[PDB]
Amino acid sequence: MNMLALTIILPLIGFVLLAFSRGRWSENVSAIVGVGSVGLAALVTAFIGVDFFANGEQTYSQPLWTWMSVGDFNIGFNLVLDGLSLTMLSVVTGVGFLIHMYASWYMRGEEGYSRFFAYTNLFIASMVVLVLADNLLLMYLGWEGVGLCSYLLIGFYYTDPKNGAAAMKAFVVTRVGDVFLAFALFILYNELGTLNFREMVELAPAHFADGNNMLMWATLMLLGGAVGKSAQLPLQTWLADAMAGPTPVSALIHAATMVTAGVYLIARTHGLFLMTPEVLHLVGIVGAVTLLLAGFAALVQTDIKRVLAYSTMSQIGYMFLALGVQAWDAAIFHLMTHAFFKALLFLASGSVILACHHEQNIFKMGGLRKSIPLVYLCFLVGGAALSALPLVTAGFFSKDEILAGAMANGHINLMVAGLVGAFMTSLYTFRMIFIVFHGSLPLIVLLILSTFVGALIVPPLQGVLPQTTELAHGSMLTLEITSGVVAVVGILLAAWLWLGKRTLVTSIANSAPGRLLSTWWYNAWGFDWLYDKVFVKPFLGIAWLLKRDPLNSMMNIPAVLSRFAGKGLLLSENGYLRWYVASMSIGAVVVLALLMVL
Amino acid sequence: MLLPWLILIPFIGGFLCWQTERFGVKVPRWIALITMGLTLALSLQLWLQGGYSLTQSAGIPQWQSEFDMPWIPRFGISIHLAIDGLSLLMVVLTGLLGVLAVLCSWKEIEKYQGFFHLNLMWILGGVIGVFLAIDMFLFFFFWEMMLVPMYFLIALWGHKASDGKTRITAATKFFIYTQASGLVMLIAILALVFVHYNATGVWTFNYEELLNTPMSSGVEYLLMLGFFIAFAVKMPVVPLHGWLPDAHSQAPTAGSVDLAGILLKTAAYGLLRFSLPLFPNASAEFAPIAMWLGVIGIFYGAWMAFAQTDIKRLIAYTSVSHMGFVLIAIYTGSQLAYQGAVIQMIAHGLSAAGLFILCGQLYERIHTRDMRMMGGLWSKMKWLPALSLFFAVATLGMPGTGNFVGEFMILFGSFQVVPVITVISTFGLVFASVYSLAMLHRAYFGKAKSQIASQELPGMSLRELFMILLLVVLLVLLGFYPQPILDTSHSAIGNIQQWFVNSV
Ligand SMILES: CCCCCCCCCCCCCCCCCC(=O)OC[C@H](COP(=O)(O)OCCN)OC(=O)CCCCCCCCCCCCCCCCC
Ligand SMILES: CCCCCCCCCCCCCCCCCC(=O)OC[C@H](COP(=O)(O)OCCN)OC(=O)CCCCCCCCCCCCCCCCC
Repeated sequence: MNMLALTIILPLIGFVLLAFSRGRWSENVSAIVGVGSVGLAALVTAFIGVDFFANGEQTYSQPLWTWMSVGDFNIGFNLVLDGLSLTMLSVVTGVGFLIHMYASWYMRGEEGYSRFFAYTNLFIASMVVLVLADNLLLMYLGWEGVGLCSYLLIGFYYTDPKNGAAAMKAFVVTRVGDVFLAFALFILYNELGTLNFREMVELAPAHFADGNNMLMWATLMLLGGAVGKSAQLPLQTWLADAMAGPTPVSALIHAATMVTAGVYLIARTHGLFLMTPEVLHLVGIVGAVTLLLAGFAALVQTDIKRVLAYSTMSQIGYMFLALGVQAWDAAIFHLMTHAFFKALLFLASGSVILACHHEQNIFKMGGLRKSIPLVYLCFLVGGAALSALPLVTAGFFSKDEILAGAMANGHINLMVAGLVGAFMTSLYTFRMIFIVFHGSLPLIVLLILSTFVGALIVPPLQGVLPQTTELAHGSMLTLEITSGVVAVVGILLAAWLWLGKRTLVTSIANSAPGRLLSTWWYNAWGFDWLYDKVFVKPFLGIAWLLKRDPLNSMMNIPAVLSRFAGKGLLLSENGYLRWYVASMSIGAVVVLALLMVL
Repeated sequence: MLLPWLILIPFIGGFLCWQTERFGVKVPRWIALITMGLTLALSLQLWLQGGYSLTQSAGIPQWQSEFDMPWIPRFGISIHLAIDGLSLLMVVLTGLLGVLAVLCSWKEIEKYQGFFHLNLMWILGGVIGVFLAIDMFLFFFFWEMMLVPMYFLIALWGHKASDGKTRITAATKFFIYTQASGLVMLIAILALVFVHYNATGVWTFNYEELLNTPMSSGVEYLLMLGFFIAFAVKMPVVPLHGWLPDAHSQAPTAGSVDLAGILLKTAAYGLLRFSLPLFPNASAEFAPIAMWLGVIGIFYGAWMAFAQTDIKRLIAYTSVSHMGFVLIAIYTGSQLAYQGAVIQMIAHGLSAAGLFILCGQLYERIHTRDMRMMGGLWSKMKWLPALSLFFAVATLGMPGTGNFVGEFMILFGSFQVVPVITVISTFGLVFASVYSLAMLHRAYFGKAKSQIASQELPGMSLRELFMILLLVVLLVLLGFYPQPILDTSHSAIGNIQQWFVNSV
């Protein structure tokens, strides 16, 4: 358990070796290096978990060195490990190992193979840094590394320019969110004087006794950073566009790494949000609005990858709703289960794309349940876990815990929004299932983890996060029955429209209000249009207006004045002698007059 | 006592490069490498001998090593050198970038390389003398005598693809800007000396004697204004910035003049050493104007750098934006902001050095610098696109590189002092990321937009790869372990900050 830094070192060494290989190595040796680095990180994580459960479940600290020290400003390179950090590290390493070996199968015969594995190794290393950070500055380093690896992996096929545009847009919105996170860091250091999480928790109530406004600003800025990284309101406009890249990078982004960072940030800084309950309720409201918006956006989508984008955004909104109703254990349990079934669904979607000659439109392919049965079975169990199918999956237990925590704390509206979101996600997921499919080791492991076997695993969150308030057993059973009935009714209703030949779908879809709503929800409720017309177009306009460097011409004005004055004065040197004598007389008159007036 | 030699051995080395040119064309480059290796060795010896890590703050002045010699005793003018942590750090950076500049022009078998090397080390000795000298007349003399070889190198040895008229115009614009700012700085220095004489009665041009000078408010403001005009042209600070992209674009195509000449910013060192301690009250009153000029400089440089079709011009505007950040850092009166400013200047020097070297080698490979004529170059070369990706990542403020450390300690100190300028500067960092991504995508990613980018290009040799990897390793070590650099400059920065905030 003293090898905590090995989970950072080994992916870094793999990234360095695969980057300096420059593709001269064969596919076998480079794949061995990359997936072996991630597998050794996962095995070291398993050993760390074993000695963590064999030492009494105590928070461990490994201070490597001191990052910076300017007087009072002391920031250290210290790693920490608690139940939340162990859960995050375990899910990141395991899901990354499965995705890495599936990518070793998947990326064969492709250029940039070693570059792909180096970038994903750096992604894994940066997220291990993020989840094993004692203070907010090392957490910001992991945040920035995760964002840079997201940018470098989304635009992997650099030849096609829309991959590059998607990567640039994703990096821009994540940098805006990280600037909000930097605002949170500046406020927290200015008030409390430290960036360590534990010491911030200790000195927050002592300093914010008579005034609790800058703490609200700091928690609001933390929420802004979280919604920037997790693709929530109002910075969700990069997800579906940024699935322009390959499949395993998408599975890594949506399952374990990119979208769960904000959830981990809110869960880790739970005390500061607990002493500012209005910001926590704002987190819950943002999650509810984003999950409903994501469900309505995934209704009218025609691409399987964008459907999975808005499904990921909907479950991230579910996690933010759980964090806003003070249900932290439910949020982390949903994080792990969503990582499992979304990794399974993304890998099976990549298998679908490879089997159907790189076709992504769901309406083109049909009757795929009999062409290949195994991928259909994995897609079925992944959709059932995503639709919260009762008594056999893990997403049902995760969402049941989330809505139980929402109901037990008096948030009736958020629980209603969660029920509507569950109906919505069952409806669109089985819509996509029936449109696509009607008309091996990682897949098996993720299929096993997608069922109730993954629900048997509980995170060791006792002692780090506060316990969710217990609901009454009769109301708990009522909530479970209502959620199961809602999911089953949604699945049967989606089978009623989309399994047979479509009557009601085309009757209301071809209507003018129906076409208006479909075009509105297809473009993510007009947020890309708003950000293009409010933030991007004035930027291009100001750049085009300023490209002539107006300040340079403003400062070159006196050079033009000097040239004009010199050319004007040179006209007096005409070369005439009588003019010279007349000018001498004029100057004599001028100096005599100036001497007389004074 | 090693400081006079530290200034002199670049000049003797340049004279030897000129003299031993008759021994052969390939001789003066070796002489220049030997004498810059010796200069860097003496700078590192002063680093290891000064004991900068365990040095307290005894108040201004506090010099680790000083040298005195009378130069013009009529005015009380002395060759007066003094080294402390900040001056030592900039001298070490000067030696490193001079070694890189000599190594970067290694492939020139031209007829008159001896005078090229002589002007190069004249520039290097001038900027070293600017860092070391504290006497006002000697500091001004170095400040304006490093200017002539810059002009001659830009005008004669500059970009071969451009006409002679454009190079002459760029060099003359740079010279007029910098020497007029030197002249108004000389007016401020002379008026300060005459005020000190009227107060006391002794001809002193010394920096330590001029600190204890009683000035009324309004006169000290004008002296500070002249000093800031000089250090605003040389930073550059908008609108006094038009010389910089013109001098960078018409610099020699090897790229040595950019690294040796302009990539060490003497203006921020002059603000820390001279503008802040000599005029504390005037700088405290001028802090809103200077900080808002820094804000305008950051956003203006970002808006230029997004809109340039020339990569060298783009990197010049990156320099404008980063030094706008440093200008915001100088006028806060904070320990953390000053230390972040020092880290940011060092990291910006290293990152812009890597960017300029890689841009020069890219121009050598493809014989053009227009960003509309290149694209999809990742599959065309071996090492250059990845290293330029690393340096473009470094220049946007990425952790693991020293730019993030410097910028974030700048912003932490600034937010401790002023919050609104801090938040606007962080949005300027967002703009910096925007222009870095734009340069990366318009340079190396996409499809080939011409025929010269559609063919396989030769790779970089071992020497340039070694120097670029050295810059990469230094940037990584600065980002992950900046503590020796922070401890080296902890005493002088503390003395400057205590003098600035204890007199108001
Ligand atoms: C705290 C723990 C860490 C937490 C996360 C930290 C994140 C921040 C740090 C980011 C570092 C830089 C990341 C981006 C690197 C971009 C360059 C890259 O990866 O290039 C890949 C390229 C190989 O690609 P390929 O397509 O195969 O090339 C064939 C044709 N050229 O590769 C090449 O062509 C060769 C290699 C190019 C440069 C690679 C990166 C160099 C910098 C890092 C290593 C420096 C050396 C190690 C020692 C440092 C000092 C101890
Ligand atoms: C903060 C503001 C207040 C304090 C200012 C302190 C002074 C220092 C900082 C400002 C310096 C400004 C310099 C402006 C000129 C820079 C050089 C330039 O633009 O040259 C252009 C041109 C030569 O280029 P070319 O195209 O070859 O010539 C045309 C062919 N006939 O040139 C020519 O053709 C003629 C050039 C003549 C010499 C240059 C003009 C000097 C005029 C006096 C300026 C004094 C400062 C005035 C206040 C600032 C400006 C408003």
